[PDB]
Amino acid sequence: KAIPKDQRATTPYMTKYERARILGTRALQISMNAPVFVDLEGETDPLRIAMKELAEKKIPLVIRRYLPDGSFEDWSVEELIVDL
Amino acid sequence: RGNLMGKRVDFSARTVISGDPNLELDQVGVPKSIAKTLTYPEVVTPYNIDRLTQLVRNGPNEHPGAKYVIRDSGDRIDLRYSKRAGDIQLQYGWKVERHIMDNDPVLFNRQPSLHKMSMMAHRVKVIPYSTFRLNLSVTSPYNADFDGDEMNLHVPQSEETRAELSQLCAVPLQIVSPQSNKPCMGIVQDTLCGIRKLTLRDTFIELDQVLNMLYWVPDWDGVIPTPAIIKPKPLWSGKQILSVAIPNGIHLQRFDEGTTLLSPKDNGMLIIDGQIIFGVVEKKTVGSSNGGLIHVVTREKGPQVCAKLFGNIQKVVNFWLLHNGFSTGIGDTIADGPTMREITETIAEAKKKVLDVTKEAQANLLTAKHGMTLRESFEDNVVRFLNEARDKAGRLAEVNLKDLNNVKQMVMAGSKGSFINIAQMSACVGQQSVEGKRIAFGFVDRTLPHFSKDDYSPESKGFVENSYLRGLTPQEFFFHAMGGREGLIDTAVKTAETGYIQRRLVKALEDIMVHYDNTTRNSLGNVIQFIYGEDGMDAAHIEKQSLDTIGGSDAAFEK
Amino acid sequence: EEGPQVKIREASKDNVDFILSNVDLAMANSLRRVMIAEIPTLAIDSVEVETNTTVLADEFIAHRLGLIPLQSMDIEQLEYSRDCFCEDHCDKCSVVLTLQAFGESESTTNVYSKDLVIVSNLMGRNIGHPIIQDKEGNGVLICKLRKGQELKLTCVAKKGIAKEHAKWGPAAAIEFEYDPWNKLKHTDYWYEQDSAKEWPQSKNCEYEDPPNEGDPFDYKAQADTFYMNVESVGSIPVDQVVVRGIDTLQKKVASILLALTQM
Amino acid sequence: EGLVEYIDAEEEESILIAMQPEDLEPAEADVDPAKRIRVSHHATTFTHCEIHPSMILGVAASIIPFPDHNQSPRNTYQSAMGKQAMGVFLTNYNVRMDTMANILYYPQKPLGTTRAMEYLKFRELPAGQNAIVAIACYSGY
Amino acid sequence: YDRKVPSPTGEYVKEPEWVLETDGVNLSEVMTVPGIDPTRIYTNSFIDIMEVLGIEAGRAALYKEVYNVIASDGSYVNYRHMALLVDVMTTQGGLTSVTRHGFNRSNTGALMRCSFEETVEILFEAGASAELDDCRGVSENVILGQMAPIGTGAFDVMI
Amino acid sequence: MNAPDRFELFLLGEGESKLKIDPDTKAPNAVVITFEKEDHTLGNLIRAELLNDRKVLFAAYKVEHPFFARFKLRIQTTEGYDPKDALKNACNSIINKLGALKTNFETEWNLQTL
Amino acid sequence: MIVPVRCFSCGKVVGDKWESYLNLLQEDELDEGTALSRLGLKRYCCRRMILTHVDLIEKFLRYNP
Amino acid sequence: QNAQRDAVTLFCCLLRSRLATRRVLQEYRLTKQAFDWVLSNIEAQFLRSVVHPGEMVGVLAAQSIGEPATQMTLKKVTSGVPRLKEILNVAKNMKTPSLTVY
Amino acid sequence: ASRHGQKGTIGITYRREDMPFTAEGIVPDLIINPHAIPSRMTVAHLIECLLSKVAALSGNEGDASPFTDITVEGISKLLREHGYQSRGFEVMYNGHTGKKLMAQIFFGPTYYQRLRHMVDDKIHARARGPMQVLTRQPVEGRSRDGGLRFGEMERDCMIAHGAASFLKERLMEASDAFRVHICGICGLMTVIAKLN
Amino acid sequence: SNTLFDDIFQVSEVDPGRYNKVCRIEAASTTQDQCKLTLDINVELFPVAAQDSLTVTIASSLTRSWRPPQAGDRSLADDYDYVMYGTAYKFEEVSKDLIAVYYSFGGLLMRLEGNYRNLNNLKQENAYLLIRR
Amino acid sequence: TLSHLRRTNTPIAKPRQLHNTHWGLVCPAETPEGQACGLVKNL
DNA sequence: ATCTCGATG
RNA sequence: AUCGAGAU
Ligand SMILES: [Zn+2]
Ligand SMILES: [Zn+2]
Ligand SMILES: [Zn+2]
Repeated sequence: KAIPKDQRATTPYMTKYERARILGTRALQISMNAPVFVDLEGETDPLRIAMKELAEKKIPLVIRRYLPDGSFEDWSVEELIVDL
Repeated sequence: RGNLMGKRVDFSARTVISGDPNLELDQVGVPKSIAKTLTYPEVVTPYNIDRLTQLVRNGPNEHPGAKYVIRDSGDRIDLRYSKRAGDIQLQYGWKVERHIMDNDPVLFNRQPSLHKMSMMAHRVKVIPYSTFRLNLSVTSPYNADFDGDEMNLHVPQSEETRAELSQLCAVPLQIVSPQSNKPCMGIVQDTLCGIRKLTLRDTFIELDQVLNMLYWVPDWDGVIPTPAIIKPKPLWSGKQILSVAIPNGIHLQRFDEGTTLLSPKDNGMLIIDGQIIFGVVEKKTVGSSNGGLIHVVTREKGPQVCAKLFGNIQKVVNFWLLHNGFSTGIGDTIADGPTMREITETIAEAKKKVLDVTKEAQANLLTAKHGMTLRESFEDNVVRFLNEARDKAGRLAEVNLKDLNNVKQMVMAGSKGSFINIAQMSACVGQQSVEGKRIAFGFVDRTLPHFSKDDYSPESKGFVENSYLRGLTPQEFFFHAMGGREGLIDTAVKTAETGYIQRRLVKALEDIMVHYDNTTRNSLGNVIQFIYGEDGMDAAHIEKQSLDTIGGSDAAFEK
Repeated sequence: EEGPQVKIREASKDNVDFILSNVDLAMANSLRRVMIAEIPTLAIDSVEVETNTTVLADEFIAHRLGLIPLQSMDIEQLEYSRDCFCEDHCDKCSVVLTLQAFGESESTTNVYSKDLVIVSNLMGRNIGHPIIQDKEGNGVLICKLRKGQELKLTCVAKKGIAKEHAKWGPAAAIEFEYDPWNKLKHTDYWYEQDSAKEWPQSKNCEYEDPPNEGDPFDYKAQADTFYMNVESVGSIPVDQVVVRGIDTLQKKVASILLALTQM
Repeated sequence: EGLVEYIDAEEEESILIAMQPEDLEPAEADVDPAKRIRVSHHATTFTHCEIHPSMILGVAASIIPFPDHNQSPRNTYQSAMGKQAMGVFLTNYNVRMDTMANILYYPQKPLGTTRAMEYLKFRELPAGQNAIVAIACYSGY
Repeated sequence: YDRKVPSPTGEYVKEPEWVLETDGVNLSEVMTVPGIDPTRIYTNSFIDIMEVLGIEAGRAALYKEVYNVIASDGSYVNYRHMALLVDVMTTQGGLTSVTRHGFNRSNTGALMRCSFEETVEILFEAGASAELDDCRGVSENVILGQMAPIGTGAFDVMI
Repeated sequence: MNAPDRFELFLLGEGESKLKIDPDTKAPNAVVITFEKEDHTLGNLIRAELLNDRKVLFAAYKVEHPFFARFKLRIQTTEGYDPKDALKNACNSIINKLGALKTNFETEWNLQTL
Repeated sequence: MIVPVRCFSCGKVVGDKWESYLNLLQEDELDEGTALSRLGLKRYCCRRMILTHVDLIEKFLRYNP
Repeated sequence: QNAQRDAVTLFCCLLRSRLATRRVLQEYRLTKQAFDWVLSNIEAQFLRSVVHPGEMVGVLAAQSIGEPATQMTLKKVTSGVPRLKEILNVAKNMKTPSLTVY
Repeated sequence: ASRHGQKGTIGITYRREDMPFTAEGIVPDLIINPHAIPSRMTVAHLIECLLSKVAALSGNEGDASPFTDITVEGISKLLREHGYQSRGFEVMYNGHTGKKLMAQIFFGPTYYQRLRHMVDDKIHARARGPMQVLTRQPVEGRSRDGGLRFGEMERDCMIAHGAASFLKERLMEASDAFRVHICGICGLMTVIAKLN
Repeated sequence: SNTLFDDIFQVSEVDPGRYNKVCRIEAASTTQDQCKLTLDINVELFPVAAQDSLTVTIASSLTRSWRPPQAGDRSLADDYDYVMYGTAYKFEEVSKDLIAVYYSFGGLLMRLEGNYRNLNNLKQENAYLLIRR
Repeated sequence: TLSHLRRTNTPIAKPRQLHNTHWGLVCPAETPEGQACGLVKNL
């Protein structure tokens, strides 16, 4: 189907699962010399870069949350709130 | 079942385990040979190369090196043979299977795996010797003990998979469990027998010990706190320095039976901002309890704070105790001469109780309790009589054991043992039972061939009068034998009957999961629960509070 | 003299029961530790085996010879094998012995340490003699032979220390007790009725005062006076054991102090 | 000479066995309070008396020092593990070539013994050593 | 039995009461009697509860009994868990065993029921009926070695 | 097998210096000295004589783990005094006591018979 | 299997006292406890070493070649 | 929005009970600033406590009973393991039937 | 370990000095924890230890023969006649520091067993290696550099946590992983890699 | 920089509650018949017994690392023998017309009860306690 | 070796139970754990 | 009812 | 591959 930018209910907060793999999939790209959109106050490890790429919401991914019928809702990692 | 849903797999290990207290909770002592063998594929990058090449150089036999290197073409460079193995200029966009190192994420499990908790991500710390070492206070979830228990360890291969381990699976995340909405990790054995005796009012610690203890705590702020006592000789209380291990913004209030903001039993617990004010610290406070110091510190300060907490509590109490010491003799099961006299006769009065009911019953006077045989109401009367006899002999003993009796000292900590354990050691052991009832007549109308037939007395039907101290008699022994055969049997029959339960329970629920609409449904989209747990709330984030709208006077609701 | 103070009482070829007065417990301990584990000694750290027809296995026998007590009086003018510039041994850092015995008789032929045979040029220094305190003259029972069995060996003693392996203990057993009556209250005695009919009274209560019951706790009291007894094995006579310990202890304090000098 | 009889389970049904012969049939006529509490003589009938009771026990358990002052399933545990105890399994180990065989260096007869250790040749062919043991919290390792 | 109940004045207090405990079951006829309270009367036969008072009462015994199993040992387990279990058992309309009869004939894709007690048969009558497996189930995405609709794999990742 | 050779207890490896000194960041006028290939025999005797001196605020040691032959001494001292000395003075204080003793024993040894 | 040179726990030589010990029991007709004390074994760890060490060697020698 | 009102219900009954006027001011003497903190705090603290979509409760609820199930071992009732066995079998053939009438 | 079903693994080895010592100079060969004594009621263990002390001392055989008029008392009385306290305690000194231990300690010869099951016979570790012919899974058993089974049950645990990708990785890139071709119509392993 | 409370008490009971190094004391004040005290005390360091007369002060000084001595040459409010330092934790209206404070000296607790102690026993961390002669 | 000569095996109401009449003939303690507990006995 | 070992056609 | 013996 689709769904609009509106009419979204789907927790605006981030699941730990969401975060997990966003971190994970970023950590990956970093670990394969793909560019870093932060400044490294002095870190090497791919994950702990991704962690800092995230907390200054400079990560350019979009979650696609499926609903059980067959629809879904899109969510940039700018919108989602990292509490936890 | 065997090859698709449960394979055998690469990059795994297994060893004996043993407990190590100078090792943080979320850590795993990996022995060195294993880390010399297992490997994670790292990808060359500006960030790493310098370290990274030094590995390749080192070679696959001095610890922090590596085996194989893999290139554009995917060709495998074998660092252990190969002419070119002291060479190799690392070219960005390659990989380098490397020795597992300090601070890597790994899945450390014990079988049987009947939890999430039986599988957790740990933090590697490579060490000599050949034992997966671990922290005492990660015992319960795994269900381990160090009498030869063996444990598997799995190693992630993907950057994402590493994340999955450190972010979802990690030991400090699992502390506060959803299962029983309480913490699953506590403070056990030496640590705990000590978290307490350190604590007594009576326990005083003078300057020289204090200073090592303070230091012993890693987080220590480097500020000798002012001693309670300054007068004659400036002393510190047990409590006092243990307070250091406790972080700040930590508040805890207990109250047990005789407790009063004066606590003349040094009862309960009062703690205001990482400071212990009165009360002995024992299992109720610092076990895997619900009101628990650990339930608090976790939710309040964070998972990683409570994780280091454990270490610090340990390190100080483990030290102090090491210099104070503790033991256990057979003297700790002996008890006062006149008490053994009182205990004996306390049994004796119950042996006439039963005698009398036997003699009563023999004259058809015994009346039947509505809906059971005279014989079942004879048996019932008797069994009770000697259960109440054991207990009372026991309680009689629970009293001689003085506040220094090492058995009792562990008992008061909640570290090991129970009343029953005292009862049977010092007092009488008690009645033996098979299939619920006292000892059968396997022979004709008699228990053994040392008895006359038709003998329903205690002795004859499996009452062990002596203690594990004095020692059992031939008969007692043999009945006692029958006792814990039945025991051993259904033990290893409980373990199968159950291993099947946990398989079907699992296989039916399995695919259920809260979807992104906070409903709760299976593979077909068929709804089960419209909100998870009926409030859409994770169990871990939940605790026993009181609803003081419910109870008390209409007056004092209004007062 | 000045601080730390001795009063020998009993004295033997292997026993030195003394009172050690005016010291920190700290050092009474650190002396005892060193005395066990840190004064150097000669013992056999390389057996080179020609023929062994014995009941016992090679590396078993090897073990035992290692544990054989050897003279170590002039040890401190022998070098560690690691420190000498030679390839493997020399006579400058090792002392080699040989064992030959062969079942000859019918009636069980014994092999004592007494049959160990110096070979290497001693340089005329007191070193690497199988120590014998046996009365009938034969040290340790190495192993037993039958009618037709051989032992043909080559021992190579090296300098070493307990820390490395306990064959280099010169030490055996150190007695050590302070404050006979619990005047300082460094223990809390475990009791059934009377704390004092139940624990006994060490000979060491004789050379100290009772407490005149009424008196309160001596609160700012510390420990002087430590009743010791160093039992030597034989490698070194007893005097030297306490001595070289005091020495070696001093010597590794030195190295730190002098290691700030270097830094 | 008829001083002894071979009794089976079935015939055991029709008899009365005495446990001790001593304290169980002299004339009836103080009690060191730490001794255990054996029952009485309440029987006059006895046809044949038990040789000695520690013969209800089998090979393994007869190795245990004081199994009477011991919870019953413990004894059972030990009686599986004495069969995993390292020691001299035979004098002639030196001449027998079997897949795997362990022997202890300095085998040591125990200090605490059972009267049925004599017939079980356990002091002659020990397994295990006589260690000075200390019950204490020390390093907490 | 012992009961905690309101006093007129507000306090909860001990009104001790008189209950009868049976050995045998015919709910059908004992609640219809005089002098009992038909609003309370309880059987440990949650199976007899259901056929009488409908599914939604049945559930709430099934639970209550599962609870008394765990609780009588001291152990506490947070509701939701046992609730879910009970909820799953009781939603097809009937009571549905946690054995191959209840939960393994239940419509599911085939590969799932495969990974359990009657393997081959289920593959056969899947074959003949021409079942279409969804590939939404845990067990099935494990067989084919793919990312499971689970925590990490429930969502999708994009740009 | 994973056992390390014993000598690693009292023999220094490569680029491993008996003392490594760093400045404790938490306190002031304070110091943490690592002692490679040494154990309680040394650390405990150093601490005690570090505490008798009356211009010392604090001192303590700890063998971070009993597999390894290391140990960490932490000293804090008076406004003025630099711990290196407080350590120096200490070490010597000790050496004398021992020299005193070594003599004093040797004296009372010689007077006895047998 | 031959006396164990030096007692495990304590460290004092004892391998040199075996033949001597057997001679004190069998010959001057003494109880092991006195014999043990006579041979300078006063602690009990050092004592238990002689009072136990069982001399299996006397049985393997028994075999021929 | 009616499920919402009904998932929150019990929490508020608490919230209001531990937030009554008398109590806020008299029992635990709060101040505007601290009170408005306590207010903002709970909200966050609640929100965090929600279930995260992805949670595989299916398994989790099984394990959480299946575990303490393996930890049971030893006034006439079928109880422990054998009862559990009964229960989950949906026993028609059951051993301790009992009516309990008030 | 011991003789009354009280087993144990070694956790650590200390050198004689670091061991706590008795004033007579003795040190313990082996230290057990007092926390495995209340809950298995292994009283004999204790009694053996007391008996065995006396007997080592007096140089007499320990009679622990089962049914007997031997008594904890009957022994203790003798242990005293010899100079040590009658319940096997001795005052000990933490050898680290020298200082007396605050508690007194149960100390005695106790017959211990060495058991089979040593570590360096168990310490298998695999990091990829040989695979079976049929399945192309890693082989059973350390005896041929085999794998470790990531069983059905350990799967359940990775599902619980929510770790999907790790599940894949464990169940694919380690162990079996294999690419096949498939018809985009008659959906079957019927195809034909004339790959090249 | 000053004192907070002062009085001479007399002890009635001396209670060792399964303890050999502390006794908790119930003592009463000469002077004002609306006042009494409760005090957990190290009775090995500074003994105490039947119908005794003890003096008491609170104070708030003579907070960084505790230096010691160098103070055989210094200020010390130590004209007193026994002396502790605690945190204070509750101020109990006995109701009235009367008020009780609660101090903790590392688990050695303290109760007090009067009514001028108002503008005089603050609400505070500071609380030394000095007990002479 | 002695024990394993003096062993008993039983294939397959309630036979694992130590039974009264075992007194004297079969050992009440000696038996393996789980698997085949109480089916296997020693004399 | 996760592991090690031996044996066997 | 069949098979028994063990660690939990
Ligand atoms: Zn040389
Ligand atoms: Zn010895
Ligand atoms: Zn096709």
